Amino acid sequence: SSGRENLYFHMQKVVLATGNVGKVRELASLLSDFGLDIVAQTDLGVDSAEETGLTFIENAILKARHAAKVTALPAIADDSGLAVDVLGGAPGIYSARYSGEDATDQKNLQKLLETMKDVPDDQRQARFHCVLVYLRHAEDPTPLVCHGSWPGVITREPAGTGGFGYDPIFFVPSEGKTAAELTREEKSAISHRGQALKLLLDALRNG
Repeated sequence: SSGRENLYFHMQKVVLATGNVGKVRELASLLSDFGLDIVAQTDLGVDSAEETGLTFIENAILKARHAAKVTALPAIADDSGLAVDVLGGAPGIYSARYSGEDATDQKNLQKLLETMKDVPDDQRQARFHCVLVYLRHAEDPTPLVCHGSWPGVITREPAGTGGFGYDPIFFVPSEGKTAAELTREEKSAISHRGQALKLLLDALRNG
């Protein structure tokens, strides 16, 4: 249903609001078919935006807007995190810096375990979220939004050393293991980010 401006009708250069080489390579490859030439905001000299939002969507939009503004290019951005039902969605937008200053993945996951230590086994539901947005320009009032999510259950102990962040405490019942126990291909096939990318393909292809 999205309107014109997201695909070339030659190629349109689009900035991705990150400096992550792998994510750029990941999207560049996926959108090159649609004539989109994906480039990292860092390649273009953009510095990171202050992430002021109180939702994943607000953060994604702010990041896209800043990249678009500094480059005069259409922009794609995302924001992601872990939301635990019993904690009202926390860590939420504080996922990466949950344990305050000097946060690391391990201290963050340990803090979540501590916070959840008395939550009964059947009330430990959580979802990873990835919200991807695509803005035509800094002032576009109607960006495309693609929200992927992935449900699971928080463990009481870490298992696995793959992935990053809370993956060692995010159990996936359908797989009978945690996100850190999955291989990259396995995680990539079912994760919140995988789902958000799939959505991004569908919206552009369809209406």
